[PDB]
Amino acid sequence: AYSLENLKKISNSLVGDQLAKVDYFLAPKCQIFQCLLSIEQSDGVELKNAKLDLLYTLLHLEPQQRDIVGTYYFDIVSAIYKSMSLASSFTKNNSSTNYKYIKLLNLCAGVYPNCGFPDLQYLQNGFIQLVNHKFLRSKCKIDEVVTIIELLKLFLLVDEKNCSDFNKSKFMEEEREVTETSHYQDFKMAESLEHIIVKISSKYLDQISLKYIVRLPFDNKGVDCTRAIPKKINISNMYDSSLLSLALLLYLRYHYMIPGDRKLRNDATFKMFVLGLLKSNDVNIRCVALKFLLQPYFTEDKKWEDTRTLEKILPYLVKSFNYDPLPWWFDPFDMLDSLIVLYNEITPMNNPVLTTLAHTNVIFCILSRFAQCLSLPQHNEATLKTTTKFIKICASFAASDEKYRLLLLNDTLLLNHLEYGLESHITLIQDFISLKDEIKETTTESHSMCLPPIYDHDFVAAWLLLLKSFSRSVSALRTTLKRNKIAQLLLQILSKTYTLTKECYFAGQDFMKPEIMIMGITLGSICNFVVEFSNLQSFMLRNGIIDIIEKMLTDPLFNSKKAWDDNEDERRIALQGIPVHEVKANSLWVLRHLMYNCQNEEKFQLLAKIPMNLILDFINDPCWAVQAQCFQLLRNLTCNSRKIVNILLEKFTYLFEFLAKKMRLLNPLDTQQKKAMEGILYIIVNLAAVNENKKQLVIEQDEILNIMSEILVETTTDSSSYGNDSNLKLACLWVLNNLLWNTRATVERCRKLVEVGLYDLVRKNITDESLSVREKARTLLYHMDLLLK
Amino acid sequence: RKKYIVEDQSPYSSENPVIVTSSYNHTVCTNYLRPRMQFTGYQISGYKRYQVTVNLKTVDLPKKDCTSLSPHLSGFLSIRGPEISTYFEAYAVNHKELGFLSSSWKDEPVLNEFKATDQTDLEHWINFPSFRQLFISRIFSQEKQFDNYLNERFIFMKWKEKFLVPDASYDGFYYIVHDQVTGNIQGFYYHQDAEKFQQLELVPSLVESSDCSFEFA
Amino acid sequence: FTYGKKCFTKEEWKEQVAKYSAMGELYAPIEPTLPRLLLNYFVSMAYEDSSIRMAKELGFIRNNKDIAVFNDLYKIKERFHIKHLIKLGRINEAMEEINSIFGLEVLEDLHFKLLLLNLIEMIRSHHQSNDFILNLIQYSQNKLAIKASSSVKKMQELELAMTLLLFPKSLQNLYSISLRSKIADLVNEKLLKFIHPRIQFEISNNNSKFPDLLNSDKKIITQNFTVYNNNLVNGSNGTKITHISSDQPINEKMANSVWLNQRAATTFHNLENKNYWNQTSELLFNNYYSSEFPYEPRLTQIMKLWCWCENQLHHNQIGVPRVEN
Repeated sequence: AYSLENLKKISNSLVGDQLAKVDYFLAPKCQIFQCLLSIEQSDGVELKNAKLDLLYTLLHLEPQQRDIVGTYYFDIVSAIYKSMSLASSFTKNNSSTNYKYIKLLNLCAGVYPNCGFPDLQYLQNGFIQLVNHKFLRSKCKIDEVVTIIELLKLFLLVDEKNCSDFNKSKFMEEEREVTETSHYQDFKMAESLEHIIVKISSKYLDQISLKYIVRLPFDNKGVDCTRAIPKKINISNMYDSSLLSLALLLYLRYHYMIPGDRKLRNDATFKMFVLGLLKSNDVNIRCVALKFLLQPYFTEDKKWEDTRTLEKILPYLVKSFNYDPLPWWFDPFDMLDSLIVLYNEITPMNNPVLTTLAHTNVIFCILSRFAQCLSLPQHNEATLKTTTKFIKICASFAASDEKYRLLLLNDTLLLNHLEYGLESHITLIQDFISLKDEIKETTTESHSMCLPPIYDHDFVAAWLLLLKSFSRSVSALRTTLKRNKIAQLLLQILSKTYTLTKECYFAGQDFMKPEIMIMGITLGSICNFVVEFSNLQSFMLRNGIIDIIEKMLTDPLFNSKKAWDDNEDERRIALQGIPVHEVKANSLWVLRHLMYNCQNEEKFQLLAKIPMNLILDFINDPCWAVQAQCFQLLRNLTCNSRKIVNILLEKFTYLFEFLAKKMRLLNPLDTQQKKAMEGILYIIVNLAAVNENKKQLVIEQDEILNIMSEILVETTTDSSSYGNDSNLKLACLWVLNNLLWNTRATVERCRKLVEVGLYDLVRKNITDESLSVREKARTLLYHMDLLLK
Repeated sequence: RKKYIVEDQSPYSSENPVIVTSSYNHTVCTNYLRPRMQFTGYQISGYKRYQVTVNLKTVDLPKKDCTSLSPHLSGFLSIRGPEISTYFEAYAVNHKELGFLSSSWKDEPVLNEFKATDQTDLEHWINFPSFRQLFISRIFSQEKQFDNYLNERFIFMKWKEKFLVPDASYDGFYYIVHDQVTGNIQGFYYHQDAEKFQQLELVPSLVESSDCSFEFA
Repeated sequence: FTYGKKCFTKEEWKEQVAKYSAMGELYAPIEPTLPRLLLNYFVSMAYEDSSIRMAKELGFIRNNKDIAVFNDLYKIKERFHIKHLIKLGRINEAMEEINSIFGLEVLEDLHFKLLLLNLIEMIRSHHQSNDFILNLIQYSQNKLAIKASSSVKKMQELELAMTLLLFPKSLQNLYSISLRSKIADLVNEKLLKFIHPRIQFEISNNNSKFPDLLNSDKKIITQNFTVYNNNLVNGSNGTKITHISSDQPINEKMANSVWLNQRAATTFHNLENKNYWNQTSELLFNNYYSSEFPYEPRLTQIMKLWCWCENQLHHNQIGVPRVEN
């Protein structure tokens, strides 16, 4: 508990002795921690090093010994985070003191990652100054080199709390929020990392060698569509390898946020350097090369149509599955699944990754591994996670290919496991709701709103994604997925998750986010069974899906236009952070599908249960998906009905002004906003096709005709707004056709359409590039010519 | 006053966003191949005529490369003579990787029901004046020069019946040609141990002035 | 008692040797690469006097400053002292020397072997009447039990040692003295492998004239040992898909985690259960060469090749005259 010599004696005694280490955590010997945790200036370099060494040795326990020790271990860890001040004097400490301190910090961050660490900025400034003064100028020591390596590891461990935008693409890489006071230091950090990378990697560039043939010498670098990558580049220096790997990973984190030209990622020699690094002997180097080469596909535009680079990188990504010690920051499952989803969602009907994997026998191996994982006799957490990953990747296979849908459904034992998973989750939820009061009473005193999530959530989410992928085909919906058990399980999951949200909000936000996500996915999978020409629509309607949708849509949690009661302030505070937009979008999706190609009897039943004000509560929702689904639901509702059109007119008349403002302000380059625009135009069609009164009312408005003219004047060269879109052109032509079709006011309307200048546009569209627009325009012109006599 | 205008707080922007994903979704339809169009007509077997009715359910024709094996059309077909209704799927001929002669197709279980010998395909296609005017070792050479099969008057396709629609089918298939400007369907049935060159010809039937849609999640 | 497949006379074998004797000289009847192999052997075996004289002769040492820098760089005296202390049966002092000189990271499964050899040394020192057995049972329970628990081979080794203590034929094997030398050699090799990166850094950063005796330039050494396996996700299978053979739910075929709570503030990733693929793939080749080939003396492995080649030629009935002297 004193006496540097005695400190070293205790260290020598303790090295490797878990029993003795545990013995120093009990009543009489705890006094040593009051001396270890108090390191102040002017103690002495040797004494500080001895204290840090002894403290690191003492804290180096296994989990089955931390269980014996208890919460005193974590009190000591928190004391190290809080009541120590070696980070404030990082620039004045000694090198060995800094190294030992950072090593202890890595141990603490590994054993207790939730405790808040308050001195990250001091460490970042120390790293920046150390790199800028010592490392780059070559006047550095072994202690400083190992210190900067440990600092790079510590910086890589940070969770980093990136931003959340609900309107961004769901399959691109998420980036981190940045302010100005942090922006200056971020720029400095990125500059330091880039300088380290350049300095270390500029010693091996002369090792790049490639011989190739161009079909129509050196010092030209003409064309690189070869599929052959340069010879291997090997870094013999181990410290250089560690620095290059860690610095390049952190630079990946930092480099798309720094403005500039002639970036390192867009270089011509560095890309070949990394391609050669793909063949290295060091697994860290290989994985970092994979990350660096695959990032642009998710963080860049138009990069996805560069399939030659993918075709030359894929063999090594497939090889990376087989190496035993993999780093913690590399998951080949996630990388492969991300690529497959990228191509599934940008260009369907053509998946380069799937064709490359299918021609070279890899998909069959993956499916064999999936079956073997499902068939194991004993499972644990590792096997459950591996099975979850396999289910996700198989869902990504089957998402957009009937070939793989039928191939996976030819197993006859897969739906059994799907139903087993759903049943197990339902059982867990029922038990939790039954024990709610006792669980609250027991865990309310310290675990107020911090409770772990149910362990089965990832498994059941993967099963629900797979089902959502299967249910996308009519052959499956009518032959093999025609089981009432699946519909029962989906409805039960919806009901149970909503009840859990209503009653068990005391469990916090970690417990409830997976339940909200499961609710979203199960709605997304129900909205396929609900569509017409599917045998389970009657089952879903008999078993009350509209009632569940109504409960979910009148809730103040999902519907912001509703006010919280006075008993629900606790719920308001507890659940305020969770984002719920997928749930709303999919609820409106289901309603839209229920209203497809139905009669006014069904329409009036749904409007009796869910009124029209409730549907209009979402018309101005900040999320684009909710707006799009509301507009498409309005289209399906107004389709072939005069009563509902009158109701919608009564709810507003400035309806045409509202639609004109929406049409002018929406951005046609967004998929959801373009869907909303199509919905608006076809609402106009369905409104015009009702009566002579409605035809007159639509022709009176001038903004509508201005928008129609602006859409119809677009051509191949003039494509600034609306993108010269055949769907919008056909919608406008349909509006005009309904205005002219069905006999005195019709001729006046024709004359008005001629004077406004739409006759010229219809005659101009006869020479279009799309046959549908050409034929519709010529028929409309013929009818106008007939009525113009 | 004007509630839905004064209360508009949706965030409107105008800048070129993250990657433009609005296009390349090749869900192309046709004026007469919409997902709700109806056709009626007759099928002539020997010297007897039966009434037939076709209702289209889904349609998604590819505008570009298409390595996927999802059906291009789908619908219900009802034949009277009692009434037999069957669910059918259809693949369109787009001159690349889905050419005329059945050799050029893939070797997949999905595509193995639409297949016959190239000589049979020739002697069955040659009865269409559209096929004749559009022009077995010469078609393979001259088909590669054709472009933009969707921007043409006639579209050729193959129809195959999978099962019966009320609580799920004869094992032949139809050669079909569709006229894009008048919406006429003309086809021939083929099976190995069947009759020869059974007729089929349909006209649009055509509500039908207002639109309503769906979309698979 | 005849060769048959081939039989070389002395002149024929001399012709065979002379056919390729030039390759060894042009890659660098004379072997020019022998002095460097000798210096590598002397340094890696911690032979200090011969090491210094050989370095002087090769030309890497010019004065006492050079001698001191060489000894400091390669830790020859420290490694020799530790090896001697192990060879004298004083293992507590050897471990104290290791911890004080190289650091607390070297010993934190050679430590288990050192503890076992210390127990055997105490047994031998007493033998050269029950309370003694009780004290050694307490020592074994305090130090060796938990280390040996995470294996079965260590269990059998403790069982052997405890039988040996109980006695008043592997027992006469472990009671011998060759085990001391074997463990000393293992410790020396591990110390070289541990201090190699520092030597690389001092040779590169500081523009030193002393050579990297390990790892001739145009090769690679990796400090990490990895295992590659073909029979996993790859294309080496057929085009055949195996089907599910289990009709029992996964939740019937199934803790070690601790739920902790927070006390802006920085949080870190939770690395709990992030090697699931590596723990599961073995339910469904390695870099020996570059990883751990170069950490032995080179002459030892050349001699192993020589013996293996001789025995293989004999096994295949080819007659070659062995080396004389």
